[PDB]
Amino acid sequence: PRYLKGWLEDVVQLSLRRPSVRASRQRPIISLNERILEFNKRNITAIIATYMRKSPWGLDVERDPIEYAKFMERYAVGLSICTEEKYANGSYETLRKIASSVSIPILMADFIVKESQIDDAYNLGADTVPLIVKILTERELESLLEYARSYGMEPIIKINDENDLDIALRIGARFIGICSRDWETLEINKENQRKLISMIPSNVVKVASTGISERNEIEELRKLGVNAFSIISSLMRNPEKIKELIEG
Repeated sequence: PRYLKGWLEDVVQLSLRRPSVRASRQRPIISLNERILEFNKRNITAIIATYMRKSPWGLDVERDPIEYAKFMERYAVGLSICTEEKYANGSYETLRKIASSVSIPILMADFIVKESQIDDAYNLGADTVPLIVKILTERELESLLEYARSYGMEPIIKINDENDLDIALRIGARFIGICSRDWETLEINKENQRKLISMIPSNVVKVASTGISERNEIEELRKLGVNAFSIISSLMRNPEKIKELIEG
């Protein structure tokens, strides 16, 4: 990984030490990026709902992962299951549990820094992983991306600025997540996010991290060409909100 500071450095170093799992996967990969494109042709708003117990920006929810997932299975284009242990209180077992209970695409949300965590995602039933430009070197990014594709996963390349976008395009990204929040400091810049979005080629499947406000952003960003929307806190706090966000 790149040299980092503060919580981000701690979590990366933790992730490098993450014990790998052994399991034999119980389904073929369901493509998240392809289901998003199909939602688009069907005019169905495509929302990625995320299960996340805790976050560095203060989120703190205890709720049943399976009931949450079973509910979300009806509405979400995919589920994002946070599997990071220290800051998110996530776990691999959780992912495993959810992956067996639902038949929609699953993203394993974690700081992927080594190949065994890709092994882990695959074995536990996840369909895809994020790859974060800010934490990985260029070499690591193209290599981990090749590695995940060798399973049949199309990872989502996470970007937070123009340089991130340059790199993601240069490595052959086809599935990009535009973050509003900076990973290092936890600051949100919706303007910069809109700016990045207008710079992405049309044939790239685009997910914007969205939250504060919602609905308004969804119509606006969708017009900017965004394909799907990743939402965390508001849906952890009130799952039935996804219904409203998809419909009028």
